[PDB]
Amino acid sequence: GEAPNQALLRILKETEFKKIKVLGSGAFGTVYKGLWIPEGEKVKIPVAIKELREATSPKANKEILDEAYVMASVDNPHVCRLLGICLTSTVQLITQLMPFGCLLDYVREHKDNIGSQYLLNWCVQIAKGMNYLEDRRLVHRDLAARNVLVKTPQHVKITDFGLAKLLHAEGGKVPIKWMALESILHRIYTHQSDVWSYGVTVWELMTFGSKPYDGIPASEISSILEKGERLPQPPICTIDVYMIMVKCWMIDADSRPKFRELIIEFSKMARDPQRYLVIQGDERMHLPRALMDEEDMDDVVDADEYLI
Ligand SMILES: COc1c(Cl)cccc1Nc1c(-c2ccncc2OC[C@H]2CCCO2)[nH]c2c1C(=O)NCC2
Repeated sequence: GEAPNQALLRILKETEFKKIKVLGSGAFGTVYKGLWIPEGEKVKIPVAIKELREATSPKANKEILDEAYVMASVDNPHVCRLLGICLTSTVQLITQLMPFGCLLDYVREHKDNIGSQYLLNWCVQIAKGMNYLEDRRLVHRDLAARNVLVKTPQHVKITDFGLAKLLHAEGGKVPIKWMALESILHRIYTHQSDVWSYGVTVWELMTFGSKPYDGIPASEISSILEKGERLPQPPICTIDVYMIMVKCWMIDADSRPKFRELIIEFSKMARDPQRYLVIQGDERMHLPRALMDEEDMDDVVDADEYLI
């Protein structure tokens, strides 16, 4: 007698969109910037539109609808809410547009203009998202800076439920460098496996978007982590913060911190952020309508403020 999933799935009309351009084309698929105008509502919601790069395969539609099923359930301010789907030739997914791209891109673009209060706030907001997924018996299995988006520089959410599953998966092509040891060796996945991923995600941000193990082919990694080696201490990181990362990369998964705790410990550090991250001119830096300004600005509503 498992709980019944009562989530409403919404079906949207191609007539109600306007694919302004392509935001990004990658291995994940193709994401288009769009504007969704629901008919009679007199509101204009900016959206992103996900669609695998292959034309209408029966296999492609299977996997999109599994990503749709997962995101249809989740409601959290640090997890992408699926607004609905459009049933065209290929199935298209539709969420709120996250205008400042993925976080990995953002930190690389703003290496010289990001303070500690942003970095620490991000670590919190991610840990908050991941904790919400833990509360919904749901393991993400692909957490990384690339799969975190930026609604504003002050607000991030978690994306890509491609590999996500509920409650041991038999495996295919996976990102080794963000995976726990037991996930590489025995292909066992769990909430604490995502903590390892979360640890590497933090290292990603604190190194202003370095590639983990830059130039080390992925077959080797299992051999390195078995030999007790882990990622280095970033230069801006105190032992305090680096100690938290190292605790995510423990052999024993019980010994890893829980998202619950990570939320608290980072929340604490965000109150006095210069005690934990030492950055050159940390005090000076501040980030962003003075940019945004698109065509017809009247009757525009952020998705966050619409269905609810
Ligand atoms: C939540 O699932 C989506 C759904 Cl249902 C619909 C559209 C997009 C996504 N999600 C993603 C975005 C994205 C989201 C919202 N706005 C914009 C965006 O794309 C921005 C570009 C910058 C480079 C990289 O994407 N981006 C990536 C994804 C993704 O799923 N995987 C990795 C990349």
